[PDB]
Amino acid sequence: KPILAPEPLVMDNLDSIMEQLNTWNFPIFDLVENIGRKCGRILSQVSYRLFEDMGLFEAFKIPIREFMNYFHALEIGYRDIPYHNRIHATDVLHAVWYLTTQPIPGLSTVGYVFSKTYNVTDDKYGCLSGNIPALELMALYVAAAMHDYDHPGRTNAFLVATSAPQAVLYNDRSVLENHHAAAAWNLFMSRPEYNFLINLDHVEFKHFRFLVIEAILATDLKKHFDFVAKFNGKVNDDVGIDWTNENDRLLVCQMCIKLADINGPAKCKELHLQWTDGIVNEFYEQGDEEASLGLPISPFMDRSAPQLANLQESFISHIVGPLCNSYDSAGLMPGKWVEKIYCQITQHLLQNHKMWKKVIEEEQRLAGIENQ
Amino acid sequence: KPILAPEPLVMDNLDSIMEQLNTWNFPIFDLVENIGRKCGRILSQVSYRLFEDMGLFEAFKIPIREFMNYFHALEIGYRDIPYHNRIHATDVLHAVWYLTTQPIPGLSTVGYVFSKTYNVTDDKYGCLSGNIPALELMALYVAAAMHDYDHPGRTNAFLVATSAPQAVLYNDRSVLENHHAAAAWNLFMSRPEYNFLINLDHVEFKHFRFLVIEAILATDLKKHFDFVAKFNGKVNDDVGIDWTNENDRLLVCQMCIKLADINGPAKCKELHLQWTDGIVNEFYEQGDEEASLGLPISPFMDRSAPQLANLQESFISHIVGPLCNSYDSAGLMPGKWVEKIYCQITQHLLQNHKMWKKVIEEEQRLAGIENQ
Amino acid sequence: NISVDLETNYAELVLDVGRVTLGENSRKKMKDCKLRKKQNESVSRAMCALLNSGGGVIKAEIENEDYSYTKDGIGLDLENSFSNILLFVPEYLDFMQNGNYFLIFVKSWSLNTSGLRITTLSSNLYKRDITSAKVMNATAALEFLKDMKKTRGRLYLRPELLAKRPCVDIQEENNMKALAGVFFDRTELDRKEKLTFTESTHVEIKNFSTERLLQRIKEILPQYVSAFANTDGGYLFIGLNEDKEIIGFKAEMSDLDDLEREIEKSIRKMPVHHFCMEKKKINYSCKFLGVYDKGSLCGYVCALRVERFCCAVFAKEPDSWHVKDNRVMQLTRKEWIQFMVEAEPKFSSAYEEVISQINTSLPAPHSWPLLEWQRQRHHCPGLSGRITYTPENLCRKLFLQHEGLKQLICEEMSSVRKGSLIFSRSWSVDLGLQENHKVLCDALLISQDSPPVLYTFHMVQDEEFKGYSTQTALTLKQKLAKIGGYTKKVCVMTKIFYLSPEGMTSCQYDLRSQVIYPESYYFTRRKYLLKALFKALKRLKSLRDQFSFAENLYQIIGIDCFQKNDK
Amino acid sequence: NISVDLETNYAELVLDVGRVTLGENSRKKMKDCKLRKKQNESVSRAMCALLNSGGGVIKAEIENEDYSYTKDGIGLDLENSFSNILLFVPEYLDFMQNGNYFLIFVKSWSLNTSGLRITTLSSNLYKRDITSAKVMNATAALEFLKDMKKTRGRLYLRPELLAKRPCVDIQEENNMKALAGVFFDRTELDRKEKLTFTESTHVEIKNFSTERLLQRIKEILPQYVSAFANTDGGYLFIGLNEDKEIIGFKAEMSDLDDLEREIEKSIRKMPVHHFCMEKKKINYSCKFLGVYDKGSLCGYVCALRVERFCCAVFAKEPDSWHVKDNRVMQLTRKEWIQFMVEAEPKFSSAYEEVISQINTSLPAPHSWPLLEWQRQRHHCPGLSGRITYTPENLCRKLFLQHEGLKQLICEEMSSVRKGSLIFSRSWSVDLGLQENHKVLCDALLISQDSPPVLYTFHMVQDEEFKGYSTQTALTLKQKLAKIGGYTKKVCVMTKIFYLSPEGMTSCQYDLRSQVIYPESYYFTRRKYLLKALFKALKRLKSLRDQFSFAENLYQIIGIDCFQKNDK
Ligand SMILES: O=c1c2cnccc2cc2n1CCc1c-2[nH]c2ccccc12
Ligand SMILES: O=c1c2cnccc2cc2n1CCc1c-2[nH]c2ccccc12
Ligand SMILES: [Mg+2]
Ligand SMILES: [Mg+2]
Ligand SMILES: [Mg+2]
Ligand SMILES: [Mg+2]
Ligand SMILES: [Zn+2]
Ligand SMILES: [Zn+2]
Repeated sequence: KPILAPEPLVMDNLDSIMEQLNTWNFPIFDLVENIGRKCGRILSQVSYRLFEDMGLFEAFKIPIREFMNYFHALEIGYRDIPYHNRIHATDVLHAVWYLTTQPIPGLSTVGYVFSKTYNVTDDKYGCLSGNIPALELMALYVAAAMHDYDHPGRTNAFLVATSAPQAVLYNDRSVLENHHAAAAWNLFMSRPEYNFLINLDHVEFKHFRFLVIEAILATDLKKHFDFVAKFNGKVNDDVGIDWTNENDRLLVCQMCIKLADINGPAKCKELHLQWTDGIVNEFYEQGDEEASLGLPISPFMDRSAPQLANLQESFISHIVGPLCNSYDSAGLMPGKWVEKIYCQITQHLLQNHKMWKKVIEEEQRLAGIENQ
Repeated sequence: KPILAPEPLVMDNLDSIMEQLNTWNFPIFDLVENIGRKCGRILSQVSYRLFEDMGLFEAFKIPIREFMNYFHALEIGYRDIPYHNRIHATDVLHAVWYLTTQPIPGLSTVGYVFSKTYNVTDDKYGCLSGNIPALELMALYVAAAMHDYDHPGRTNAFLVATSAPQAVLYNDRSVLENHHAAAAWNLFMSRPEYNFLINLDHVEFKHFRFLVIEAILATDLKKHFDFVAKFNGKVNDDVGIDWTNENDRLLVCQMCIKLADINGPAKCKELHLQWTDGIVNEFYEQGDEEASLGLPISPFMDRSAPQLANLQESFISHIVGPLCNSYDSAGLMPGKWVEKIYCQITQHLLQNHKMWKKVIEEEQRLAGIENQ
Repeated sequence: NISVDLETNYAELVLDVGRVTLGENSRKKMKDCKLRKKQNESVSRAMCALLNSGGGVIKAEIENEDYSYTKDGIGLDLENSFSNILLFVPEYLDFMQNGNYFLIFVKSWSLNTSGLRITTLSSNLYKRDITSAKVMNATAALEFLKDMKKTRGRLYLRPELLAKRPCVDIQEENNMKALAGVFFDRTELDRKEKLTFTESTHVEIKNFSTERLLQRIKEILPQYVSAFANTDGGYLFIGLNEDKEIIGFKAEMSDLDDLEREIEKSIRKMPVHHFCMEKKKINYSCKFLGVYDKGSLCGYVCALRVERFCCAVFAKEPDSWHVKDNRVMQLTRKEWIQFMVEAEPKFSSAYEEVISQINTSLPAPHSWPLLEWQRQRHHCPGLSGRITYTPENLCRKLFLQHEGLKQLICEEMSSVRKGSLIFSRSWSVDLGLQENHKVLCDALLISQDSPPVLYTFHMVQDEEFKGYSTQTALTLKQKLAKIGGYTKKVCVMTKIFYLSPEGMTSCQYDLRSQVIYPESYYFTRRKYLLKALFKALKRLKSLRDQFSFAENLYQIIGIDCFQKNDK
Repeated sequence: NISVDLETNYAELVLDVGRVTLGENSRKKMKDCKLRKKQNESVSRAMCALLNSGGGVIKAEIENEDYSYTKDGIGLDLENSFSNILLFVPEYLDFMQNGNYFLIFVKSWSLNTSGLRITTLSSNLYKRDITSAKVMNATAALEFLKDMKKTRGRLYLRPELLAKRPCVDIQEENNMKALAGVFFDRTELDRKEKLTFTESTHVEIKNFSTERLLQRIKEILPQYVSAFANTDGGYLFIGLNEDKEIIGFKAEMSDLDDLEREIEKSIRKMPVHHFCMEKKKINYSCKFLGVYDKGSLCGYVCALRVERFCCAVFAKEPDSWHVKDNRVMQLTRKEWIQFMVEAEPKFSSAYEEVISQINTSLPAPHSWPLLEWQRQRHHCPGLSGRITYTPENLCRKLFLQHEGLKQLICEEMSSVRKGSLIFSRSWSVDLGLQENHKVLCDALLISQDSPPVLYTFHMVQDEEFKGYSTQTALTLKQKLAKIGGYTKKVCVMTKIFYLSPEGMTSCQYDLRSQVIYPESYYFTRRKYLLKALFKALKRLKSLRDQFSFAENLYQIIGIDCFQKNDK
């Protein structure tokens, strides 16, 4: 009756691509075309590979059968919408696994667990898997996996405006994020075979549940400026990020997932374009359903008069920009020294912004010419 | 099909007691014996009388029929448990109506609405109904009416410990308060005849809903010290309570309901004793159900080894004490000048605490004697 | 006296202090110490007044016929006064001789780590050191007043009990206080007898072998009374010598009464400020003792006792000035203590917090500043995207009609590496000032170099609007420095244009080629100016559309508003 | 030198400064100015050291044979030094003559509105006023260093452009700097020629008609170099007179080289502290010019130019002291700048925030204090509920066995209006100290009057434990004042008892009847002492069970823990 799993646990035909999984520009859609796109098993496979890489199946003694069971039920639960689907969850999972298990120049590593190779002998690069215990990292990974579960395909403001049942059930305060966390944990606790945390203590499980819910709720964009200002006031006027104080580590994981969630305009131009197509298509769907009700069509959600470049430029300038600047002023963005330090992510971000400002200026000028 | 109302709207036999409703030691249980205790219509009648006193039926043009409809559905919804029942809601409603519409020596009054008589000609007593607009006051009254709706009879910690469904649905963050607000507003929006806010604007309704949810969520005792410290840091180091800044008025209504919620040990000894019996009986019920599951029996919830005096003394010293001191240092507790100012509430609080410390010392000494 | 100079083409407050000698050798050689001290106190009043109220410039006419300032300096009393008011001088002052005048450009006093909010020439609150009565400086008076205001009064440990100590021959200040106390109740003094106590924190002794003794008392008594009333009280004896041999002053009856009455008035004229519920007065008691030599009275000795007070006691009003409208005035006692005691007010919501902390500028690019964003990225065709025409709806409206205006703005912003000009129907109203309707619009160009300009456009070929533009630039300077929290040297230049019916030229006024400033007034910062403008507009309750940061994205995301602080 | 006095029965740091004259007339009449200045600097070092490290007491032997202090005072240089370090003297010092010694009881330096964290005799950072080089005082140095640390360096506006100004004959300081610059590159000087510039913020001129000229330069040059390097740099010319007529010093070759080398060493020995990424050094350039009269060389003139620096430049190490373990030592440059620049650390969660702000005490009762709560309200049968035996589980355990202990505690707390004593297995370990196992327990009675006592119990009829109890009381005093934030005068008394096998008496030591304190050390406050104890235990990471506030109510309500700041 319950969704258990596919017959073979770990598939073999999707190899030679999972090994090139430590690159920021991961070819995710090539993998979706690699795995059978009919059923959908991308999130479960990527999760298994990443956990086996981190060795967390040993550091916590987790049974792989129930692990695959739970994550397959999860990925089946993700609605089939254009943007907030299982591919988005896999992307966020990979982005968090990258940001927390890759060399970060100017770090000070101190039952932790490091990535597979990591070639760590020097004293110039640290990884966040050395400053953060294994429990909190597994909590961050699981929270990133189940963070957009059962997404209806709308925004918080839409459900709040039309007074949807799910918006009254949560009193208009982080409607979607609370719904995701609640439904995911409910599905977890539903069956006895999904229980892949069987070898955890009681206090371990309670702290794990707390951290997972915190990470999931931290990805609400209404709290964006609060989180950004708190991170600024903790690495600007304070001593910085004390890797002993647990609130500091919690804030670090929260910001890490906040940035791994919106990472479209920080990859190559092709991946960024595809993610942009997805998000804007979902916006157009919402605009259709919102004109069907007689509500005034929201901004940027009109498939007759799109303003895609305006949307993406405003987004990159107002949300992803200051967030990357805050996350980088604390010296946490992964990079390398040059013979001074080359950060690929900020480079991709700047290039994409410049492309959008080309398109904006070109369209604006042409309209100004023709309109006279 | 829906609960509409009793046949006559406002009953007449419960008179000569509703007029003595401006006394802090209101004879609430005499009224419960006055009204038919079988069905239960105390909350609706008290609400009608208080609103008609404030004239809010005119200042907002509310139909009394749908008003009584909604509040009767509300009072029917209140579970029949020993403490968190419709009598408790009526008590909190009366306490808020007292704290916000009675003379407060040393106040500076500035579409407001005042109480029925209030005999206001002097410049020594202000009431909070002059510093707070009518909309926010009606929001506070309605929030106090529906604040313990559908109470299961347990604590937040109990539902969180046994992982009840209602605790997973809200992610262990203000489980009971979110449940109350959500179920009450859901019942309101359910039928078209409950809509007693028909003559409100759209932005008026949105702000009203916001304020009501805020007031309801403010009565969670896990936020007690946060609210107390915030009120201390706003009337100790600041200019005080700027009655223009809306966040100040919001904090004032939140603290007013926080204190009107727990007002047992601030009335006469008889009312205080009755409320104490109710609360401790509910605790004993929870202890029965929690020993039935094999969980360790919580403190103070053992009907075989009660520690009632310890509970009530610790409560009065740790929760109600500092809250009254904070609410009084801002000069908001209603009192009178003496020929310097006599506050009945703090007097009742001190007397009840001294009684409990008599009982504590007596029992402690006798046990120390016999035990040898 | 000191009077605002209304006939100068500076966009600033220009105080006129009259004639003043200069040069160190000539200030020294000046054969009149009274006039020298008068000139010094006048210049210092002007400087304090300009520090307390925005910026300014002090203008003094060179009195001596021959002055150079490249071979004469300024002086040594003037430098002492300057260094006394200010911590770091070259950060606040700039000196410039312009022909027959000596100008001093004064920055505005800015909140620093010390916590001071104003500058005072002298607090006039005296404190009692171990033996000497000294006046509290700025930080001493600050801590004293803040401590007294914290407790709603001043704590004492009134004689409820003497501490039960061991038995030992110990000597302390309480011995001197008690001996002076028994001296105070003594009834007659043997002329030429020795004292058993000396002067301490409760006992001061004065000789005053003067024939008058009235003017000396009237001029010196308030500072000792304020010293005692501010630390533990004590006794003041007048009539001894420096060797403690009782001598007394040779005065006769019917003079003792007038002298006591003069003491009474001289103490009752002393100010006082209570933080306590009740309002007492300076409790003391005068008394006169005879100094009988053998059987005769060799004179008298005046004994005065002051009790410890509940709050502050000034010897005079505090020396703190400011130019209110014109005719620079001294701060009142209530206003002075309000500036000293009460905190700085600020809310700083998280949105504005990030919009401000976008100004880190560590050793790296740190792109994406949120204050210079604009949606319409296409104005002024031949150019790149480097001038944010801010309001975006007033600018387009103003450019549609008024055909010469767009071409004028393009001609004007050509030589600007990066700036952002902000239009308005009238900046005077936005800065809380009287408006005049003849002005079409205004503007405010804030570039990297080239201090902020204030373009004033109009179509009337009759008037000048020099007064309007100068008043607006003045108030903008003062608002920036005081309310906006800009902590450097600023000067708002000006320009006036004439837009006729198809005439887009005739700049009727160019303030840059009329007035000369020091070298450091020309290099502003263009980002702290934007933050200062944001904060000044917010505190003025007129931050409406400038600094666009469009909200079609926020309204979708769900983020709220960011200003109009009543919600 | 200065050495800790290890053989005094005070529970404090007692510094011994040797012999010291006293009395104002005798300090004046002392016919040796060098010894007087040496004594003064010694006392001031001791006082600064005691201020920086908890409290203390300065002990000096009265040098002159006849001293009274009730008819001689202290002095006038000593009072000047005291008033220079401290803002308000009677708040920090108390003087007491005990036979053949003069004691000074020094409170601990407490954080005030100024923002200072330590006291320094002299920062040794010189700043350049308009014409004179003055040393920065405490608040000037504080603001200077905080400003430099904020920008990770010190900003300049390097000559990218000269401001395009109008044309006018204007005179400014840049004229004097440029003229001195052309003077610096001049190749030969006519003896007895006039200068066209005077001294300003970039130009200092010195005569020095000395035969040696090496010691004078070596002792005066670092302060001018530090003045210039801290504000805009400048030139220093040596060889002129007060009338600007070039004279030069009469020196011959083979002396110029040694003099230049001495200048080089005297500049390279000057400290410096960088907040910037790179670490440059003091860039300057010496040069010697001839003063040819007619065809002969009448001497030489030394021209020295110092460039503006990126960060601080001291003339010597900062005069700031503290007693580390013994043998009072001077603060190091890194530690000094760390105390000055870095903030005060504090978290102050909301629970602890309310547990502290329960100490309002406005003019009203304000009942329900949360720090003196206890569940077991029944100890010591004949009494009321007015002594909170705090730990409640160590106290009951200790009272069950050790039969004499409960009766002893009852005998002891009889004469106490209201207090709260706090037991422990060993207070020495709780205060971060070496333990000794022979001690049974301890205690800490904190009443209204009667300053805090430290009962030390033990059952060994061989030893004394005076050293143990005195060290523990000393460290408790210092911890309270420094970490707990108690801002008044405290003294931790002591008592030692002997609990034999059924012997509950024989107090082997009672510190109150052994040492005499000033009158104000006996009246503590009992609520700020409790807050101070809370904060000190928290910062020491040993706040476990003291201050009960039982949590059977919180665990039901759901409120969390309140301490162990790692969660
Ligand atoms: O342009 C992008 C984008 C571009 N590449 C990748 C991801 C992206 C995600 C988002 N947007 C802008 C709109 C939006 C996005 N996440 C939201 C969440 C809530 C409400 C609105 C939004
Ligand atoms: O002693 C009283 C009491 C006494 N008179 C009136 C009301 C009262 C209400 C309460 N208690 C203590 C326990 C408790 C109460 N409200 C809660 C809410 C949540 C969890 C625990 C509690
Ligand atoms: Mg989401
Ligand atoms: Mg997401
Ligand atoms: Mg509740
Ligand atoms: Mg309730
Ligand atoms: Zn007073
Ligand atoms: Zn440096």
